[PDB]
Amino acid sequence: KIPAAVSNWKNPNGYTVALERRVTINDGFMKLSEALENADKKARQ
Amino acid sequence: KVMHQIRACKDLKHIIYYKFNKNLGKGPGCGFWQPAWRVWLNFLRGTIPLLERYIGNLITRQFEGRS
Amino acid sequence: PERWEIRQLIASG
Amino acid sequence: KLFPNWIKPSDSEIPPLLVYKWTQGINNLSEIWDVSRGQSAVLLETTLGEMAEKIDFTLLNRLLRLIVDPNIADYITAKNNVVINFKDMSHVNKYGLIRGLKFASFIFQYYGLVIDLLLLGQERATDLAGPANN
Amino acid sequence: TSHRPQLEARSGAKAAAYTPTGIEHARLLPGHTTLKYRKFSWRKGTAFGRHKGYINDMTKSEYHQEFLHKHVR
Amino acid sequence: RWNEYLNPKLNFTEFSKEEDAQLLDLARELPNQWRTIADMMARPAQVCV
Ligand SMILES: O=P(O)(O)O[C@H]1[C@H](OP(=O)(O)O)[C@@H](OP(=O)(O)O)[C@H](OP(=O)(O)O)[C@@H](OP(=O)(O)O)[C@H]1OP(=O)(O)O
Repeated sequence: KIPAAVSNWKNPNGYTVALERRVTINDGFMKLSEALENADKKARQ
Repeated sequence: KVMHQIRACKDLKHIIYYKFNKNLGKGPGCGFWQPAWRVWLNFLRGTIPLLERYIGNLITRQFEGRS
Repeated sequence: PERWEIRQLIASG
Repeated sequence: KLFPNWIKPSDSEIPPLLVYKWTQGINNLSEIWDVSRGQSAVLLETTLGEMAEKIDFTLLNRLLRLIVDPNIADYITAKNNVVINFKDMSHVNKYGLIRGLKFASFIFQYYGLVIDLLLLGQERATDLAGPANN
Repeated sequence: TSHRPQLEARSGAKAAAYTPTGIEHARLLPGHTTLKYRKFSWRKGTAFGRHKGYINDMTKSEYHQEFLHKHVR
Repeated sequence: RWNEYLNPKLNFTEFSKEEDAQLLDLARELPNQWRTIADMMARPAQVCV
């Protein structure tokens, strides 16, 4: 049951349609920023 | 590509006007037309079948029509 | 203006 | 006096005058062209390749808080993270310098400053820029 | 809606039914008229140093990344 | 106006305790990357600010 082919770029017959028919991390950043905070603490110490 | 033959005719001019005019300088009067005549006859030798095919296609478009 | 002429003097040679 | 002498384009010369001063300074070293005792001089040119495309904003923020007020550094690391629209596509530029920013010269020098300190080291850089009072 | 996709092709039955006109083309001139036949201490001040294939996707390939780093500078 | 207020697919509702306690951890982790935190939360950037 193929959907009825609604897209964003070309509306050929000028139909308006229901609006919804138009339209996590690695650990390493925790490894960087924490370490940078650590180094910043050492700098301030 | 007639320019080829035209250049050759100009080039034959540039030879013949400085072997016809050794003691004559500059001016009209030269009429040794033989090799430029040969060059244009060789051009016609080349474009007899060219014009046969071109005008055959044109005349059959005039009578028979476009395929 | 004084500072800019000293800066152009340092920058030139 | 943040940026040392070796960082270019400095405001003191046009790039042909940069080339001329560079050739003069190559000549004006003490016994540079002497090969009598068997010396050797090496001149190396290389591109710091993709330097504006691999700047990490955590590292960049911690580098920029050393030199400016941290409101400015938060502004800079939040300005280099905007959406890049185009005709069709769009993406959040999560890291890497957008060179088209007006102040993106400064970051491209300042981060480049870090690479100089990682190439010259500390001691020779202290030799090159001289003391701070002069 | 004056421009449309193709539903089916112009069939060669429609070209076989037409009577031909003799238009001697520039390329159907006789050429290659023979068929060939076969037989039958100074570096210890710094912070870094030595003292201290193929994938099928073309956009994700190695050559395409070499290309884009070659041609966007 | 579309991608920040009128697109219904991204969430404007009030955040849970989990989302606040992970957004503080992100704002420590990714300091001033508010479009990046917006992509991670699938939420509007200025709303998360
Ligand atoms: O302009 P010039 O460099 O002085 O050459 C001319 C020119 O020959 P080009 O075609 O090579 O330029 C004339 O040709 P046209 O101007 O007629 O095209 C030609 O005169 P004719 O063709 O009428 O014979 C004449 O030759 P001349 O005056 O000796 O007859 C010839 O001068 P040069 O002999 O000094 O090259």
